[PDB]
Amino acid sequence: DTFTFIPLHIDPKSKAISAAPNALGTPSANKALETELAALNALHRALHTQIEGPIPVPPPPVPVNPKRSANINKLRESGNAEYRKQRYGDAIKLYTLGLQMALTRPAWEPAGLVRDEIHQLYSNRAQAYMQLGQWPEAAADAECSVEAKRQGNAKAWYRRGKCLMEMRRLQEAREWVARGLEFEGEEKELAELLKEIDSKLAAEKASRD
Amino acid sequence: NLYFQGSHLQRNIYLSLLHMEPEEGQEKAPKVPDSVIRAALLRRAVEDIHRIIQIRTAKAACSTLLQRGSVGDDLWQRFLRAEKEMEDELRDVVMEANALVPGWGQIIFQSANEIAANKVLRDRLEEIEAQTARDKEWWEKRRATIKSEFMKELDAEEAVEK
Repeated sequence: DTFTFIPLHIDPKSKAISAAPNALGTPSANKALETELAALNALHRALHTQIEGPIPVPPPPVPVNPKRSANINKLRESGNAEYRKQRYGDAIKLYTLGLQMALTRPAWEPAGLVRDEIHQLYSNRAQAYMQLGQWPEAAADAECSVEAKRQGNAKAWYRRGKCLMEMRRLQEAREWVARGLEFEGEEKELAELLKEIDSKLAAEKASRD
Repeated sequence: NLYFQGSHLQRNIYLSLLHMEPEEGQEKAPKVPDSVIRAALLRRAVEDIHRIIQIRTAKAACSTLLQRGSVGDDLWQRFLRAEKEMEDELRDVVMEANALVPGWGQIIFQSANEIAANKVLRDRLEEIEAQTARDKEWWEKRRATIKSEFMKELDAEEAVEK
C-alpha cells in the first residue's frame, strides 16, 4: 500500500512477534528488525505488568505515584546511616540497591525524576567509594552524577576532580574542574580544588626543567 | 513511504501488524490482539520523537545555511519540508491513538518522549560505566610507582657513593 510490508508471525499465549525467514533481504535490515521486535515485545510485557490502572495505556507522566520514590528515599537514608557509622561497604550495597530501583522505573514515567534520584545516589556512592580509597569507581559514579545533573551539582564535579588528581590524571582534573565552574553550583570549593590542581601542575614540572 | 530519515521501520511494523497476511496456506488472519497494536503504535511514536527532535536539532545546528547562498537556502527549505512531513506523521499517530483508545492521542507522545529520554540517559550512563574497568587497570599499572603511605615515616636507605 503506502508502506513497506513485513511478514510477521504471532505466538498465541506468548503474545510475541516473530520475524519471517529473511523478511527484508539484508542482514543489517533484518538485525535491526529483530532488535526492534525485541523492544516491541518487551514493551508489551511492560504494559501488561506495570499498568496498575484499568485502562491499558500509560497514564500521563506528570502525576506520578510516589511509592517508588519513597522506597528509594528509605534505602538512601539507610545508606547514609550506614555511612555515618563509618562502615562504608554496606552503605555502598544500599546505595547500589537505590540506584537499581531508581533505574528500573517505568520508561514512560518522568525521566527527569530518574535523573534527580540517580544523581544524588551516584554522588553519595561515589563519596563512599573514595572513603575506601577505591578511586576509579568513585570517579565513575561521580561522572554518572554529573551526567544526570550537570548544573547545581558542584559536589559531583569536585568529587570526580579529586578522584582524578588522586590517580595522577592532573590535566584531565584541571580541565574537568575548569569546565565544572562554568556550570554554576557553589563555586569556592571547586575554586580551592582548582587552585590546588594548577599549583600542583606548576610545581610538578617546574622540577622537570 | 519516502521519508527524510529512511524508511520508517516502526510505522511499517505497525501497518504490517494491521494488515497481517496468511501465516500458512490456511488464509486465516492470525488474530493479533489490540494490546500488541497499541504497543507497536507507541514504538512508532518513540521513533517519531527521535526523528522530529533530530530535524529541529538540525535547524539550530544548520542555521548559517541561510547565509550561504541559494544552495544553503535550498537545503534549509529541505529541512522545513522535512519538519512539516514529520508533523503530519505525528498527527496521524495522534488520531490513530485516539481511534485505539479515545483521548490517548493527547498523552501518547508525552509517554513516548519520556521513553526516548530514558533510553538516551541509559546509553550515556552505560558508556561511563563501561570505561571504569580499564580505568581501574590503568590506575593499577600507574600506582605501582607511588610510595606506600602506611608508616611512610621510615624511608629507604639513601644511596651514599663510597
